Amino acid sequence: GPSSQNVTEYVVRVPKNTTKKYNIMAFNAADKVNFATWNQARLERDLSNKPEDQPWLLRVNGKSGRKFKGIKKGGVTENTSYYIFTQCPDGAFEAFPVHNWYNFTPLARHRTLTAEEAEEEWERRNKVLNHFSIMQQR
Amino acid sequence: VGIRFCQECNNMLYPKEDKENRILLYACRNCDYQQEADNSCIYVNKITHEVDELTQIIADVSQDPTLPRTEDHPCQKCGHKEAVFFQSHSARAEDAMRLYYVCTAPHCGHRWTE
Amino acid sequence: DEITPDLWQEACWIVISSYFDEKGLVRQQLDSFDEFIQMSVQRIVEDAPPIDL
Amino acid sequence: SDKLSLEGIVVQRAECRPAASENYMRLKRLQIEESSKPVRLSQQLDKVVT
Ligand SMILES: [Zn+2]
Ligand SMILES: [Zn+2]
Repeated sequence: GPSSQNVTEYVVRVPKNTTKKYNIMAFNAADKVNFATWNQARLERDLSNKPEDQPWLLRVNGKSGRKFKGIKKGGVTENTSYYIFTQCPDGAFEAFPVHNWYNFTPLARHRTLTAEEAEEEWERRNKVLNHFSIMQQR
Repeated sequence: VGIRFCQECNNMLYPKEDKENRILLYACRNCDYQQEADNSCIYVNKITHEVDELTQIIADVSQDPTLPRTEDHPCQKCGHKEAVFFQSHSARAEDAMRLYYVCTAPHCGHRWTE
Repeated sequence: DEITPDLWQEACWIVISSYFDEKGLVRQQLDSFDEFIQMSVQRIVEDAPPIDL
Repeated sequence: SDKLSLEGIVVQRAECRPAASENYMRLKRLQIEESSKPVRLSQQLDKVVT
């Protein structure tokens, strides 16, 4: 059929100045996230610094949904480049350079052990028992 | 035997048992996720020599210039009449000076002992 | 074409002679010092942070 | 306008390599020469500075 020997050739275009920036994004293979549930999102800079040189902090669906934190890529694009071919109705690819590579990681929302009480329980170096009871008291 | 993690917080699963049903449950000791085991194994230990080096040698070892070559032990699968033989040098045995043969043909590398 | 077995000795020594004609016996000292003066000193000076006052 | 949108997902990865093998090493040499233009190394003076 036509699909067996399909022939495709589209023109590539590179704009010089673009008012909106691009960045590569990639979740971990084991995250197993869904995008339909992401009804609301809040992508704001972290408050731990106290601006452009700080990480972001993704907060999905307020406190109901999961939160994520990540860092910029250590490597620099001195020799490498990343281009994205955006689909358009006219069919001409529009290669777009990127500015940064980002990698957020999953975080679990639950009662977390605090540093001070961690020090308090550190006396039980290996004498600790009933791992549930560690969190039950807190 | 067999290690896998829960899908919620991606931490190490741990064995557990329940009194109501008396069934093994690999539950996450961190979060509140539970699942039914399918192997009934917890801790398998191997004291004697069960290393199975035959499946541990990397097949690309044949193309090392420093290893000997022989023509008296042809490959079983592809039938090539050249092979590279070497010993183990792994701890936990410190014995068994036996030869492991690897075929030197490209797109091959069947490992066999003799 | 090929180094004959009975011309090998002379040949190999010729090679060795050329080596010692070009490198010398104390080449490691001089080469290391040349590396130090040419690039290590300049790299050290440039790497030092600017004096802010 | 601080509006976040997702263009899409990458479906295939591509690697571009030059067809040339030997002559492309000359271009690599030129690139290395250009990269070594601004690196600085100490000079030598014929006469003492006064
Ligand atoms: Zn868990
Ligand atoms: Zn073979």
